[PDB]
Amino acid sequence: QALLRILKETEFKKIKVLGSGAFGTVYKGLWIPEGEKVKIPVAIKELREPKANKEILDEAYVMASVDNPHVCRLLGICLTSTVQLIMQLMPFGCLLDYVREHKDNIGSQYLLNWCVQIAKGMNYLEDRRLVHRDLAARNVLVKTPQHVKITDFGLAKLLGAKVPIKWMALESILHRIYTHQSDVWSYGVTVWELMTFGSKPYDGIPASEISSILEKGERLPQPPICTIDVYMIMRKCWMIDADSRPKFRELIIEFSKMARDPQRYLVIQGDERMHLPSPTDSNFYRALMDEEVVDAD
Amino acid sequence: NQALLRILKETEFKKIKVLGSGAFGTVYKGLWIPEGEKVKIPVAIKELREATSPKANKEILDEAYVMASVDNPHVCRLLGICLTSTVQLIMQLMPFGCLLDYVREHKDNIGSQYLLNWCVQIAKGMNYLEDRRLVHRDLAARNVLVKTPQHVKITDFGLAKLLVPIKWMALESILHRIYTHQSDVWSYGVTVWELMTFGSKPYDGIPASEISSILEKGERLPQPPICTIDVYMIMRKCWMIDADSRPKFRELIIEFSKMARDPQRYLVIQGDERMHLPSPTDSNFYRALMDEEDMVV
Ligand SMILES: CC(C)n1c(Nc2ccccc2)nc2cnc(Nc3ccc(N4CCN(C)CC4)cc3)nc21
Ligand SMILES: Nc1ncnc2c1ncn2[C@@H]1O[C@H](COP(=O)(O)OP(=O)(O)NP(=O)(O)O)[C@@H](O)[C@H]1O
Ligand SMILES: [Cl-]
Ligand SMILES: [Mg+2]
Ligand SMILES: [Mg+2]
Ligand SMILES: [Mg+2]
Repeated sequence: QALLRILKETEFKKIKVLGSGAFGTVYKGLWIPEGEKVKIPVAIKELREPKANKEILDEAYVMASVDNPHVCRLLGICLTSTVQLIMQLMPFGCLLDYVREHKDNIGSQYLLNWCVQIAKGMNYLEDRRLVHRDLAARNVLVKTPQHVKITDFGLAKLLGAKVPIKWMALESILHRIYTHQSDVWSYGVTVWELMTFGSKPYDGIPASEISSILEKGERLPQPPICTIDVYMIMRKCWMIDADSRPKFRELIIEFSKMARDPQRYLVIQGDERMHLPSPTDSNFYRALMDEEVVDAD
Repeated sequence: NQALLRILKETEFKKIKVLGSGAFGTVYKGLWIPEGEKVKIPVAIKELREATSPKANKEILDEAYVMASVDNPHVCRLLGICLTSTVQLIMQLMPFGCLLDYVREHKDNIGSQYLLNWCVQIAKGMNYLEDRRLVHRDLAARNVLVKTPQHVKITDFGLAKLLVPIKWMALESILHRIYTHQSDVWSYGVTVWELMTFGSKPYDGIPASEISSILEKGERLPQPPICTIDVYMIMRKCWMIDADSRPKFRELIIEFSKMARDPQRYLVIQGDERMHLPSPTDSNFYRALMDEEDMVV
């Protein structure tokens, strides 16, 4: 309707590759409004290789209609040549790179608040009857360090089908069943990446072996900073019975409760000194970057 | 509320382009690097013409706290300060620049709906300052910024105090240095005359030294080609010698909003029928990219 701008190729230019994935290649780009002299930074995802434009368009309107602070909305599309998706540029990049970069400077407050925020966005997708199919720390963007957003839901659907075996629920691997509860298993793996500061899951276990190890009951290890209460939640996200798994709305509650007493739930050396921004600093960041957090008691 | 003003270290930002200059300083595009991050976030930096002492500096700060407390969608808020020997003011960057340049650059290509809506928005911003008992002292089309073509904001609030534009000034300001909300209304009327002439220079061909004399004799800026009598009478009433005979900003808001509901009745612009006016789709896209903030007839 009014939510998806159909772009002409003259309107924008791709400038520099920012990354790539199973579904396409992301560029930092510029939008040049017609009749204007300005160049506005955007991100453009050019999709890999099917579907008629009407169908892609139908799917694109859904992507354009998500409205939640923890979910990136599709802003515009250009489907003359390839399919190019236009979205807001996030100069901070993805949460996986961010946590690695900052592994010596991230506190329990940030970590548990990101868990809440990602659960909030996934709960929203579930409300909207939308299954992501590809949740991972690489798919969560940093708008500010205090504010992250899920991206790339439903690309899996749009393009059909680099398959992310190590994030997938057992049922998706064996029977290709994808549901909101399989997304819960990926959220579990995503929390595991965060709490290990960006470790690669099952590192040195070939992808082919994953179903077998899971079937035996093997799982990702307890990250050293995690108290057992944290680790128990991840293990619950990885139960064989989909329906046994927590629901996103429950994960929001549980992580929000931990975020109130964060040093009770995560043990980080020097954590007492890593806290959320002062009001002074927060007001500034928002003004510049986030015009669009749970504290300890 | 001190939390509204961020105090910055010289080391966290850099100047990268000159954007312009005025009677109070030079404005730069700059980049802010959050300490410990790799990102470069564009800002506007105004560096004052006057290097100052630690003493003068504390006067500056108390006024900076006021500038930073301004919270309204049509007035720019001061975000940050650096008290380098040369005082620097940090504020959000607007890629579209000032409204004076914008209406000159689009000079006979702007529709009545835009012109009337800018007049509403500037009066809304000034009314907010009047509510707070703050006087701008330097309103002019050069000190209105374009955030998007649909959303303008007054800038430079507080500067004139912190540290003259005769052709924008009320007679009583020229004669006696008296500045009040009603002298700001005089300046608003000149600002509107700027916009309605597409950026003509006021009293062109008349030296500044002679302005008070012509005002005293009852001479006023002339009726712009596009302005109907109803619109011109509003402007003239802003320039009554008796300050309390001038309109209030609250009345200006009402009158211009009324006009904005039937813009072709009040401005007569060749080709107005074919001018761009903004579809919901184009507004959602500008807002998502450039204008997230909580804010048109
Ligand atoms: C230069 C002035 C109008 N300015 C102040 N002023 C200011 C006042 C107090 C504190 C900080 C800034 N804040 C500003 C924030 N943003 C922008 N933006 C902007 C300005 C100019 C330009 N261009 C490109 C087109 N060229 C024809 C002319 C230069 C492009 C973007 N200007 C600002
Ligand atoms: N909107 C954006 N703003 C800034 N960076 C982005 C944006 N979108 C994507 N990126 C970057 O591009 C990288 C990869 O993009 P993407 O095409 O999503 O592949 P992926 O997410 O890494 N893997 P895949 O799970 O297969 O999609 C992300 O990890 C980010 O580093
Ligand atoms: Cl702008
Ligand atoms: Mg992708
Ligand atoms: Mg993706
Ligand atoms: Mg200015």
